[PDB]
Amino acid sequence: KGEELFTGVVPILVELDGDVNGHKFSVSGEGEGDATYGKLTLKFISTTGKLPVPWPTLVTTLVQCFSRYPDHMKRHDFFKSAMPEGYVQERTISFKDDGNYKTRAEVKFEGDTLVNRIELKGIDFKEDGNILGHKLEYNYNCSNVYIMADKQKNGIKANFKTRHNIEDGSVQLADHYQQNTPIGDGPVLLPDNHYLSTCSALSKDPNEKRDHMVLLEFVTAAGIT
Repeated sequence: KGEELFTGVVPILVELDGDVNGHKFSVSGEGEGDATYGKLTLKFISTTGKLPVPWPTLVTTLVQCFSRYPDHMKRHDFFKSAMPEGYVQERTISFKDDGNYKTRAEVKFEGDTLVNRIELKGIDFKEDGNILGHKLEYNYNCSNVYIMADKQKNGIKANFKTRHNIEDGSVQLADHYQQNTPIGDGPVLLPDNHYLSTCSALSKDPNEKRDHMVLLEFVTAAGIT
């Protein structure tokens, strides 16, 4: 039944509270998702303390329920099946030769709006590293998210690598471990192994003077014929 909530365009709200190496910050996002086309459009704004980390490092943390699952793969869509009551999404993101983020989010409907509420904690970052030193280019490389069932928690696990371009031409690797568990008591779908093919594009609003990120993202489930 959850999948029926996603047949049209759905408004999205994202709210994140962060602390990276003691630097506190907050992000508010708004936009919409159209899972029929695997399509997300979101604008994020930094609302409190100066953003202590580069915007691209926050993309994966800042609604995989908007993935396009092909018809023949619908039985594998855990994310929509948990709706409207939602799911908890937790990650550990390890930045190679640098610190880590631990994130805990709840993704659920509030009325007709899909909401992603996040707490992010970053520790062990290096002062003159690529993250605290703001050495990452404002762009994104196009990410297979590998998913498997977690039967004992009636949920899923995922793992994937993202690669963030450094201004010198090199790359900063981010290893992601992910777990999702339902919030409510409805039945959920436990998937066969598969992946999400993801492509994100970052831009700026030329009329926006606040620190911000515009994101256009397309995601399609794959790996099953």
